[PDB]
This record gives sequence, structure tokens and C-alpha cells, in this order.
Amino acid sequence: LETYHQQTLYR
Amino acid sequence: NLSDDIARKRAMEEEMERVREELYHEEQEETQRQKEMAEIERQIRQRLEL
Amino acid sequence: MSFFNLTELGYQYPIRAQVKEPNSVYSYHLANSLPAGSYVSHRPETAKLPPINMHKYNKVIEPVDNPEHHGSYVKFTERLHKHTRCAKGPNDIYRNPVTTAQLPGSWYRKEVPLKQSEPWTYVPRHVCVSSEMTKFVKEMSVTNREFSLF
Amino acid sequence: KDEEYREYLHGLETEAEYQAKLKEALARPVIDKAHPVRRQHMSA
Amino acid sequence: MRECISIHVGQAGVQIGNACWELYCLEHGIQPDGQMPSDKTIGGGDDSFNTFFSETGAGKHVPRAVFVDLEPTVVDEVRTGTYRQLFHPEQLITGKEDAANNYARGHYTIGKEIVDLVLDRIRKLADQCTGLQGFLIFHSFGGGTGSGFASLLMERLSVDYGKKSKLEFAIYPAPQISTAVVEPYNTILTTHTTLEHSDCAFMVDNEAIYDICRRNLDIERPTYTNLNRLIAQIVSSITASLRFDGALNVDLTEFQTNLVPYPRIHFPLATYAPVISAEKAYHEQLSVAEITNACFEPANQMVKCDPRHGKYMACCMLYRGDVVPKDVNAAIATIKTKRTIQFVDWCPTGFKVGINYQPPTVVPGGDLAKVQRAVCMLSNTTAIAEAWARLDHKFDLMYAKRAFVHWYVGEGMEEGEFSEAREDLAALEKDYEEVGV
Amino acid sequence: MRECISIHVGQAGVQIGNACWELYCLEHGIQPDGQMPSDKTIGGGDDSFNTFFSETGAGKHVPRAVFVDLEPTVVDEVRTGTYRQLFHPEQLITGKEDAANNYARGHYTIGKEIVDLVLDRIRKLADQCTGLQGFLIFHSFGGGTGSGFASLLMERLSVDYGKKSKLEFAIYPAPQISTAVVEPYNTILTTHTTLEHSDCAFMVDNEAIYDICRRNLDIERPTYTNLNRLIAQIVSSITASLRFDGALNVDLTEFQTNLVPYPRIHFPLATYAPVISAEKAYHEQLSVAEITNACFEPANQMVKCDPRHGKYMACCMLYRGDVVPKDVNAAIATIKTKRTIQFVDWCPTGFKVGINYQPPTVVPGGDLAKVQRAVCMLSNTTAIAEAWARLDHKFDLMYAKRAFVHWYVGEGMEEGEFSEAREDLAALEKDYEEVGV
Amino acid sequence: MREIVHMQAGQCGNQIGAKFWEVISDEHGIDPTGTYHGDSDLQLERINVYYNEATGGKYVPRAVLVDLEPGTMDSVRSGPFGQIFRPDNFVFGQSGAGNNWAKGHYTEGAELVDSVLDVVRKEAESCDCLQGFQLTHSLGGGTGSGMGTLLISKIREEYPDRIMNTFSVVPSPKVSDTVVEPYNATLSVHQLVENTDETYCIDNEALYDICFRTLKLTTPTYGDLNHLVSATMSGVTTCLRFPGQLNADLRKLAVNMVPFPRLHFFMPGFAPLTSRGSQQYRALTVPELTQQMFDAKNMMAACDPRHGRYLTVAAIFRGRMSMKEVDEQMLNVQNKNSSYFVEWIPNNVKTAVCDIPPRGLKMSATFIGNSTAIQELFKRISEQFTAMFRRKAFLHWYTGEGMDEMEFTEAESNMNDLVSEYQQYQDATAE
Ligand SMILES: Nc1nc2c(ncn2[C@@H]2O[C@H](COP(=O)(O)OP(=O)(O)OP(=O)(O)O)[C@@H](O)[C@H]2O)c(=O)[nH]1
Ligand SMILES: Nc1nc2c(ncn2[C@@H]2O[C@H](COP(=O)(O)OP(=O)(O)OP(=O)(O)O)[C@@H](O)[C@H]2O)c(=O)[nH]1
Ligand SMILES: Nc1nc2c(ncn2[C@@H]2O[C@H](COP(=O)(O)OP(=O)(O)O)[C@@H](O)[C@H]2O)c(=O)[nH]1
Ligand SMILES: [Mg+2]
Ligand SMILES: [Mg+2]
Repeated sequence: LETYHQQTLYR
Repeated sequence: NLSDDIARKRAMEEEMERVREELYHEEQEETQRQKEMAEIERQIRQRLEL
Repeated sequence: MSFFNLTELGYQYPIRAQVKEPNSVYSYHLANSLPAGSYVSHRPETAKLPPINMHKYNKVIEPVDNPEHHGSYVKFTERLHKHTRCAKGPNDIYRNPVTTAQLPGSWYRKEVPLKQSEPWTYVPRHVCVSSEMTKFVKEMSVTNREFSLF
Repeated sequence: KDEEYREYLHGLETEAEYQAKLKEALARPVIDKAHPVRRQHMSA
Repeated sequence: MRECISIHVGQAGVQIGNACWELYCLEHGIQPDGQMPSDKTIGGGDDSFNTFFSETGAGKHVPRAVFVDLEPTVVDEVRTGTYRQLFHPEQLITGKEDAANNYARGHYTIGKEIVDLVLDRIRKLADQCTGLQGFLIFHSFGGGTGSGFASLLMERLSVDYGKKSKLEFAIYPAPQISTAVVEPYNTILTTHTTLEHSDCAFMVDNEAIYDICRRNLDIERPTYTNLNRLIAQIVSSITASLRFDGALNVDLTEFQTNLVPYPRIHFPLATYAPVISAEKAYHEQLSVAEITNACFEPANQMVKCDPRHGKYMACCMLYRGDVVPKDVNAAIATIKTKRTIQFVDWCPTGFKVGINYQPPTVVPGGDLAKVQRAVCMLSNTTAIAEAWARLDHKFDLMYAKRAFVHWYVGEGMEEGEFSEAREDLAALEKDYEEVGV
Repeated sequence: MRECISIHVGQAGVQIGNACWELYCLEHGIQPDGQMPSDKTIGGGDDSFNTFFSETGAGKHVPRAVFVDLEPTVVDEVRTGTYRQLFHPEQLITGKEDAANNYARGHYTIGKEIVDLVLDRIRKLADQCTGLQGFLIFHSFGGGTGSGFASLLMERLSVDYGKKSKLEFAIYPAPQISTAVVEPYNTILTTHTTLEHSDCAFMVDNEAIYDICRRNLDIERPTYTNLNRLIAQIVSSITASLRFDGALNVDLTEFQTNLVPYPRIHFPLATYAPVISAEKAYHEQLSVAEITNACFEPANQMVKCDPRHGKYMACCMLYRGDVVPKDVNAAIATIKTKRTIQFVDWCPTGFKVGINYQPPTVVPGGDLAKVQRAVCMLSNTTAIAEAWARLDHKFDLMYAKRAFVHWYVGEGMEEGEFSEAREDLAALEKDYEEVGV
Repeated sequence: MREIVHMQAGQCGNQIGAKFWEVISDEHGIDPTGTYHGDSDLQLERINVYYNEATGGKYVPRAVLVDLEPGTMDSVRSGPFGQIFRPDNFVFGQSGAGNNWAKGHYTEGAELVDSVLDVVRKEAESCDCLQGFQLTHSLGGGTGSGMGTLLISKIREEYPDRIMNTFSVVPSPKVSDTVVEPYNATLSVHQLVENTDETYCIDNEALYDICFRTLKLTTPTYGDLNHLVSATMSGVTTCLRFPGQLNADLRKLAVNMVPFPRLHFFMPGFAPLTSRGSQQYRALTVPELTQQMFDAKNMMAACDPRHGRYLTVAAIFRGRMSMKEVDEQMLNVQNKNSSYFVEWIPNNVKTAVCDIPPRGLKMSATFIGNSTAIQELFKRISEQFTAMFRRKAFLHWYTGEGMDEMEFTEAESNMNDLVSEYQQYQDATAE
């Protein structure tokens, strides 16, 4: 779940 | 000690022959495997030339 | 996977599930299909956000060469005929036992005695010591047959 | 009670594994046989 | 010098032998690799092991057992299990073709291919045995090896050995719980030919052990491991007077001449008490009177049948632990003054008491609680006529139109053996009713 | 002092010597290169190695052996192997051509050209040694060199050395399972010329060795290595009385005068029989009664022949290890009171025993276990007449149509000498029948 | 050391048994190449039951691929786990199928059964025990009902003491796919009756109903049906390959199921069979497993049990479970449904328990039953055969290719007497 949280914080 | 010396010699001889026939079998397999491509390349070249 | 992709109904590897040291696994990378140069269209099934780092899913089990038997049933058969029992026991090569016939003898730890590991199982043995003439008759009657003392 | 839970997590991990392999198979944009005319069109 | 040979035949026999030799090794101190650790503990010349374990001099003890089965799938698990370096590897006798649930198959064609090697191994082991107390033969009546090959082995042993104490431990079929389908056929066939060759024919019923383990063990889902552990405790309580000194010891010779009245009525019922768990052992007194009252109970009988509808011909009582004889006598007087436990009229004295100081040894991971007092009660009652009646009622119902008979008659057994066995067991029932009247 | 010369003839003798001198060197402490190991063994003095070895002053022990093989392909294995710096080079004699499984070729053409050299080497060894006990001729009846040149040696040596006891270890062909095809011809030819010169011919049969090491040793794939290892164990158990100090010492003269009743019945059977694998040996007592009962069993004779269908002339027990003569006497008493072992009427006292305190030596990479007790059983038995009759049958239904006779005729044999050989073996049959009646 | 020789024949048999080899290879821990990659010895104790070892660590299976046309062999090789069969037991013809039992039995099929028997003789006396044979085929084709029946006849003649079973994908009126299926089925049941030890007859329409129902399979295709049949095969034969609390081999099943010699027609079934949307809504326990076992939705041979009476019924459980629970469930089923059971046979449920579960399930079970309702399929196939043979249906092919009509009449009579034999014990009273 780490990688999708990156784009969650991005937008 | 005399028994362990003989056991060491037999173990060394067995290892040295085992690696030997392993090399023979695997080199035979490698040569056959290369001949397998050689045959089909010969067929392709023959078809193109004809 | 395996049986109809029903998944959450047990282990996909029921024996490999409870093993202390399982086999090494190979995280393979598939040669995809197309050559090194081609445009790929994003099909309207994936997403523009990246795919899963598929490392724990592309797996395949390679064999290991333990010195007990080299993965060979024929060598297993002459070991069985020679009656050479395996070195590591079922309490060592497994976790808690798979088959239920391994339950008799699952408390046995090779490194620690039972009394030291748990003290509540200590039973003081009440045995009568064999006397001198009883020891004499017992050691003699095994060796000889035509001799009897009262 | 710990081992039955380890079985449950192995089930959930295989669920995630099946979903990941399913997404890769929704990917892999060649669809199996891929007749050589279409194959060379996609290649060039 | 007293010592016994244990023959475990069949899958049930082999598994009971596994769970029994685990208990013997644990209570005698021998580790699973066969080595007594000793370590200069409080032991001062222990010799109790030499009733079951032979001694080749290296510190290694090997048991006096033969694990025979005409199928490799359980003998191989014995060979690969924890107790692998314990038994003699030539005393793990196994066959090639599986004898199906078929008395004819276990007795006639492939039964007479491994019996000679089994007899040779038993002959060598008994030549090793100095003074042979007897044979403990463990099997089931479900069929195949436990009914055919066991009967053939006892037929050979009664010929070539003579008057030796052939104690037998059978897994009798339940009235309604069953695994196979020709179990009445196999049990009817094996009773007729173990009637004249077994000195004692101890019974155990799987349904009764199931109800015991579900009722007072507080085990909702018991298994064959728990069943064989309980049977192991029963047989250890039976045989421990040969090994550990007690206040009054009884062995396999007094054992039969106190239990069996008549040469055909030799079918004892063994029950154990207490079979309580540790949770309920924490709240009890566990006196001798309590344990004897638990022994003489219809819900604790193991061959399940109500003994209130029967007469007690003889009762062998085996006490283990810190048991004093006054409590034994008081409990026996109390249950004699009780009006329910009524004995047969030719029997004003009907108890054989045996006291032993050694308490039960708890097996870790087991189900039975560690107790300092135990009683194993051995009934010889007339309530087994009901079990024989149920077995005949199944057998004639199956045989009334020749169901499954083609297997036996194509294997080689003739048609007349079924009728002979039926009339023999009917004679057994009329003997039971004429001795109960 | 108490030394004995070992002549090895043929491939079947040379391979036995290769498996035997290894065991001799490992038993006496001499390294493969003929030396004491690093001069650490030398702390005192002993003549144990003097029987089969001789000092050359500085540090070197050479063996009293003569290796002969006409084909130069198994002698060169010794001359290039590990035991290159042990044998004297002139001892390892070899020829140029091959006898080619032909008794006439090995006795008349090629055997007549190297016999002077091997006899000169035997003369040099006899002058080197102080007081001779005798010779051990290791060979096979077989074919070729082992039939022709061995018989030529035992003619030209028995005419030269006087009586001078000449023990002959012979590999005897199997009842059915043999390697060559002219083996019946070679056996019939060699028994005519090895009858008036041999003093005691120990028979060993390959089928019996295979069956013994397949059943007792659990080896499903045996070979000549295991076979010659067992024969080496036999010759070690025989000569341990000469080499080492024991309670009762039984040497070569004891062997002849206690195993040869009449001067034609000198064909005994050697059974070394505490043979056991390292897995079954740790679970057994391996005591004196067991190891004596193992020899008197038809499934352990090292010639394929049942001793039950026959009578014993005399018996020689050779025990090695922590063995007591009184358990020996108890074992012999039980054997004599046993009914299956049948003796002759004219030999009431028919046992000679030799006790030795030396434990059996263990060879690395072997299959026999480290045992504390060994017994070698040398029996003179009437039952060998069936093997002689089988070889007579095999010879008769080849000489009926003169198969494989032109080879011998061209090599130099007269036609009738086959008929005198057949008459000689028929007289041997009549002698066995007359002494067995 | 027991063993099973596999003898898949026909297109249907080749596909089903290829799926069976795929199912059993990773259960024994064998890669598609053939190298053992298992970790424990519970895998590599009973490899010899289904496999032969070759030099180099390879494990060839023990199957004889039989066909009469190329293409099924090519599909088997092109499929996964295809490069593990030895390319010498690939016996196949070069003329073809045609759903003609005469073409499978008397003519050019029969000039290849010699080669098949030669392969089977090699592969049978290559080993020590030879417990018995499996054959997988369909009773609706020329190379499944001709080759299968010829093989069963020849091998029952050659080895008349072993265990030797067939799996027999039966036809059906709906989902039929062939018009001469009644002819082939009625003319091959005649050979299956006196020459087999047991037949586990399997209905395609029942498999389709399983796929539509509880599996909830939208696009089943011809792979998941073979997966179900393979699961039943593994559940039947798991007691030979793995240790258990109560073990029961094929001969034990044959002894404890078939009471009279012409009654060996059993009904396979498997449990559990859930949906992907319901995989996590019901715990996998012994009573739930027993209920799904005795449910008719998991029956893959049609024959609704309520229109009949069970004879001997065997259940083979896999997984760690309690014999108390298994035996009390087997008791409770018999006590509750006392009407649908034979009154002159008490305790007629043969229970076997193996400790090792299959891949993907913590526990599983296999149903086989000698139900009376198996007469329904034989009745309807005989109905179609007597509707066709009345006004001389497709018959010139069979007659000009080499049979008489007396064979057809004999097959119809020897099927109708089997129907009557099963009908006899549907209402027979004890006393
Ligand atoms: N108490 C107890 N009974 C068992 C056990 N295993 C099997 N049984 C009984 O045995 C019956 C099945 O027949 P088996 O005893 O296994 O048959 P067998 O004597 O081993 O001979 P085979 O048919 O060759 O296996 C079942 O009905 C059980 O009641 C066990 O471990 N403990
Ligand atoms: N025990 C044992 N027997 C052997 C061995 N080698 C050969 N033999 C026996 O010898 C027989 C064959 O005759 P050989 O002794 O080899 O003949 P040879 O003495 O070498 O003389 P040639 O005929 O010239 O080869 C076979 O039947 C074997 O039984 C061996 O290494 N060990
Ligand atoms: N369950 C199942 N049935 C099949 C399969 N292949 C063919 N069939 C059935 O077999 C019938 C035709 O028989 P066929 O296999 O062609 O017999 P063959 O010509 O001898 O090989 C059709 O009705 C199909 O329903 C398969 O892989 N699985
Ligand atoms: Mg069994
Ligand atoms: Mg030679």
C-alpha cells in the first residue's frame, strides 16, 4: 500500500 | 588414524571421479544442444539459397 | 489459486506451510512478448498510476540438494532397505506436526530434558533393586539353558 | 489458535496474489496467439 | 525376569502400539533414541525396564515388540517418526499388497506369505526372552489384518508355543458407529477362531471412548491419538505390576485364573479412573472410594453397554499410587452393600485386588490429568451378551441374501465358515445366558 | 616366527589379495607404503606382524606375498595404486599373454614359461623366512590361470617343498549363476590335479556370498569388493591365531589334523557369521550363543549348499574378541543337543575351538559393523557331494557332444585326460558316499 | 509399494487425465519439467504410485496416452505439464475417429491395441507390485468407447486379479453433442459390466449444473469440468499416496462398496464447492463438509438421491480432523435419512480419512455412492437406443464396417438386465 499512498499525498 | 587416512584417500578419489563424469555428461549435452541449432540453421540457409 | 481460485479455504502448499527451512524461491522476470522496440497503448483496464511491484507474487520453487537423499526415490528405497533412519526428526524438519500420527512423541526436545523443561511431570520411580542371587540367575539363564539353581 | 490465524493470513496473501496476477493478465497487451500479421503490425 | 512380548497387528494395533510405547518409554526413562540418560539421579540400580526393553550393552534399550501390518503406510510412518531409532528394524514387518477389509484375504492367500517371517522374528525374540510371561496382542475387529492375520498368528502361536498367556486387546465394533461395512462379517469370522486360542480377550469400544472423552475429558473433538493414549494408560496399569514393586502384586498367571471362570467366557472389559482433566482435577478429593465408584459406573464402561442389566462374575481391581488397603476394603464393602452392583450367585467373593506404589505418569500434550491415585477395573460381566446379540443381528441381516460373500468365496474361504461361526457365537450366547441364569 | 606365504593366482586371487592385504596392514598398523605411521606406534616391541610381514632393518615391512596373473591388467593396478610402495617389485609377477579361460593354455603353453620365475621367488621368500607354517593359495577353479597355473604351481611346489601345508582358498562356481561357459571343463580339469597336492581346500561360492550379503547385510547391489572383503575377513579370522595371542591357539597343523579325516576329504566350507550391518548391529546383543547359532543355519553357509541334507565330519570354531570358552562350551552343548544339526556316528568328538582376544578389525568404506565378537566356522560336510554331482552333470552334458574340446586339444591336452578327470571326480563321489554312510 | 497405471484414451479422456496429471504433479511437488522440488518426505515417499524415476532427477508419469488421430496428443504437449510424458507411450492412429464403436473396436482401432498392450506390458512388469489400472474415457465416442472397452477386455483377460477401474464420462440427452451417443453408450456398457472392477460414471450435464450453481462460474469452458473430475480422482487415490488416520486403498473401497459383482457403478462427488463471493462466509468444518457432500448440487453424475435408495456409500476425507466428528456425522446422516438407505445393510457408509489435504483447502472430501438412482441414466440411454434401433437408425456404418445386429440386441438386453438388477434392490424388504 506504500506506492499508492505516494500519489495520495501528491494529490 | 590409519583408517582416517584411507577414508580421506577414498573420499578424494570418489569426488574427483564424480566431478569428472559430471563434466563428461554435461559437455555431451552441450554439444548435442549446439548441434540442434546447427541443423535448423542449415535447413533455413538451404531453403533461402534454393 | 490452485483449486478453482477459492483462495481463502486453507493453504495452497499444505506441507510447505509448516516447514522450518522451506526451499529457496526464485523471483523470476518473464520475457514479456513484444521485442525491445514497440509503442504500448494503455489498455482501458489498468490505470495511469503504477502497477504493483510484483515481487512476492512472481514466485517459483527450485529444488534443494539435501545430503539425506538427492531428491531421488530410488536412493530413498535403498536407504529404506538398508534401514538407515534420517538424521533430523519430525520435530526438527517440521513445525507442529502435519500428520496426526506424529503426535505421539511431539513433546520430545533433543536439547533439553523433560524434567528440566517442565518440572510438573516429575514422577519418582518406585523400583525394587534386584538382589545378588536374582542378578546371578538372570545373567546366567540368558547364556545357558541346562543349568538351574534353586 | 496462532496456527489457524497463520492459515487465515496465507489465505489473504493468496487473495492479494491472485488480484496482482489478474491485473498483470489484464495487462500483457498481446492477447495470447496474436496472429503474425497483427504481431508484426504491433512490432513495427 | 518377568517379561512380555507385544505383537501389534493392523493399523489400529500399530497406532495403539505407538501411543503405548511412548508411554512406556516416558515412564521407564528411556529416551526415543533408546538411551537411558541416568545422569546419576536418584535411581539406584533400576531394573524395571527389563520386562519390555531388551539390553544390548551400550546404554541402548530396545523394546520387545513386533509391529506387523500387511500395508506399508503406517509402518513407514513409524520408521520415519520420532521413535525411529528405538525398535529393531527387522521387527517392523510390512507387506506389499494391502489386505482389504476381508477376513479371507487376511487369513488365506496373502496372510500365509508373511506369517512365517513374523513367527521367525517372534521365535528369535522369545529365545532372547528368559522367562516369558506372555504375549500382548493388539488389534481391531474391523477386519483385514486385525481379524484375519491376527487369528492366523494366534492359531500358529497356540500350536508352537503351548500354554502361554496370550492376552489380547481388541477394538470391538460399536453398536451404531462404524467405519467399514463388512465389520459384522469380520468380527463373526474372527470370534469363532479366537475363542479357542486367546486366554483373555479384552474389549475396547470406540464409541464408548468417544463419549468418555467428550463427557469427562472435556474434549469436544477427540481423535485416535487420545483414544490410543487412554488404551495405553489402561494396558500400562494392567502390566505395571510386572515392573514396579507394590504392596500386593498380581501378574499374567494369577490374572487369568482370577478373571476367567469358564474356558469360553474370557472377554474382560477394562475401564480406567480417573479419566478427569486437570481443570476438574483441581477441584476434587480423588479418594479411593471416589475412584472405585467412578470405575463401577455404566457411563464409564468402555465396551459400551449398561452393566446394570448384567451379573459380575469377577472383577480385577488394579490400584496405583499412594493407595492403602483399608480404603480398598471399605470401598469394596460399600459397593458390595450397594443393591445395584449384584454379583452372580456362585460368587460370594469376586474381587482380585492388586496394589502398586507407582502412580500414573502424565504424558505432556495429553488429555488425562496427572493423578497420585488410579484404579483400573476389569469386569467379567454378562452384559456382553447384548453386544453379541447386536453383532448377530447385524450379521444375519447382512448374510440373509449373501451380501459381500462373493469376495470371500472368490478369495478361497468356503461357504460353510460363515454358518460355522454363526452357530459358534450362538453357542457362546447360550453359554452366557445359562451362566447368567 | 610363525609366518606363512601367500600366493595369489589369477584375477580372482589378485583382487582377494588387494582386499586382504589392506585389512592386514590396517590390522597390524602398517601404512599402505609399508611403514609404521610416523614412528609413533613404536614404543615397545612385538612379533604380531612377523607372520605376514618382514622387517628390512630401517623402517620398512614388505609382505610375504607373491601376486601372479598372466594377463598384465590387474597386477598393474597394484603396481600403480596406493599399495605401490609396499610390495617388492619382483613379487608382483605377471606374464605377456592370457590363458583365455583355458586350463590347457594355462598349464601347458603359457604356464610353462613363468613357473620357473615364480618358483624362484617362492624359494627366495622361503630362504628369507625362518620357520614356515605353510602356504595360502588364493585362486578360483574358474577358468584359465586359476585352474591351469595354480595346479602347475601346486605340482611343482609340492614336489619341491615336501609336506609343507598348502591351504588353498578356491572360488567355486555357482550351482546356476556363473560368468564363463567352460567353467565346468576347467573345474573338472583342475580338481584332478589339485587333489593329491592340496592339504585343505576352502570352498567359497559367489551365489552364497551374494545371498548372505543381500539378506544379512541388506545390500541389494553387491559386488566383488564386498565378496573379497568377506573372504579377507575369513582369512583374518583363520590367521589371527597365528598372529595374535589368544586363550587357545589353532594353527595350520591343527587345521589339517582336525579337519581332514581321510586323505581325500579335505574340502571344507568357511562361514564367517556374525555378519551384520551397522544399523541392525546396534540393536542386537551379538553374543556367543547367537553367533554360534548363526553359523549352523543353511542361509549362512558361504558355499551355496544346504548342510541339513548331509552330515558333518568335523567342525572348527574360531572366536575373536571378548569371548569366553565357557559360553563357547554352552553354545556347543546346545548345538549338540539340537536335532537339526546332524553329525556322523564315527566322530563323537567333532569340535575344535580357538579363542582369541583380538577384536575384529573394521575397514573404512565397508559394510560390516564394528562387532566385539566374531566366529569363523570351518565345516567338513558330506553335503558338498551335491555340488560335485552338479559339476559332473554340467561336464557330462558338454562332453557328450565334445563342446569346447578342440581348444584344449590344440593347446596341448590329450583327448582322454577329460575321461581320467571325470573318473577321478567319480571316485571322489564314491569316497564321499562311503564315508557318509 | 503399490502403483496405479493410467490409461487415458480418447479426446475427453486425454484432456481430463492431462488435467489430472497437472493437479497431482504440484500436489506431489513436481514442476512442469519433471524435477522434484518438494521439501518434505511426505511428498517423496509414494511417488512410485503414479510416477517412474528417470536418470537426472526427472519423474515421468505412468500414463498410456491412447488415441486414433493426431491433434489431441499435440494439444496435450502444447498444454502446461505437457513436456513430462515420455514420447514413447504416445500411441495414436493416423486414420481417425467418427464416433463408431466398430471403428474403435474391430477395425483399424484393433490393429493398434497390440501396441497399447505392449506399452502396458513394458510399463507393468517394469515394477514390482502392480496394484491396478485407471482408465479415463467417454461413453460417446469411437476412441473412448471402442479403445476403452477393448483395453479393459484385453487387460482383464491378461491380469484377472488386480484392481482396474474406469471413469466413464457418460452421455446425456441435453448437452449431447453427438447423435450416435446412445448407440455407443449402450454398446459399451455391455463391455464395462463384466470386465471392470468399478466405474465412476460422470455426467457432463451434472458438471455444467455444478458450474452454473454454487461454483458460480460464468464461462466454464472445458477445463474446469476436468478440474472437478481430477479433484475427484485425487480424493479417491489419496490414501495410497499419503498417510492417514484411517487408510483405504482401491481394493478396500471395492470390497466395502460393491455387494454383488454386477453393481459397480458409483457416483462421484466433491466437497467443498463454494463461490468466490461466498468463499469467506462459511467456515470449513466437518459437518458443513458432510452437508455439502450429501447435497445433490455437488453430485456430478445426475441421479437425484431422493428418487432412489442408497446402497453402500463411501466418503474419503482429506485434512486434519476428528474421527469422533466424522463418525457421528456419518451416523446422523444415516439416522436422519433412514428411508433413503438399504434396510438389509446396516452401517453402510465406508469412512476413510487422510491427514494431507489437497492444495488450496484446509480440508476436503470425496463422495462415491452405489445409489439406486444410477439406473435413471441407463434407463434413458436404453430408451434412446430402443427408439433408434426400432426404425433402423444410423446402422449401415456399423454393419458395413463389420458388426451384426445380434451384438446390438445383446447389448440392449445386457443393459436392461442391469437396469432390472438395480431396480430389484429399490424396494426389497429385509423380512
Ligand atoms: N481405538 C482405535 N481404533 C482404531 C484406530 N485405528 C483404526 N481403528 C479401528 O479400526 C477399524 C478399521 O479397521 P482397521 O483396524 O484399520 O483394519 P486393520 O486391522 O488395520 O487391517 P487393514 O484392513 O489391512 O487396514 C475402525 O473401525 C476403528 O474402529 C486407532 O488408532 N485407535
Ligand atoms: N569373489 C570373487 N570372485 C571372482 C573375482 N574375480 C573373478 N572371480 C571369479 O573368477 C571366475 C572367472 O575366472 P577368473 O578367476 O577370473 O580367471 P583367471 O584366474 O583370471 O584366468 P583367466 O581365464 O586367464 O582370466 C568367475 O566365475 C568369478 O566367480 C573377484 O574379484 N571376487
Ligand atoms: N467433461 C469433458 N467432456 C468432454 C471433453 N472432451 C469431450 N467431451 C465430451 O465427449 C463427447 C464427444 O466424445 P469424444 O471425446 O469426441 O470421444 P472420442 O472421439 O472417442 O475422443 C462430447 O459430447 C463432449 O461433451 C472434456 O475435456 N471434458
Ligand atoms: Mg490399514
Ligand atoms: Mg585372467
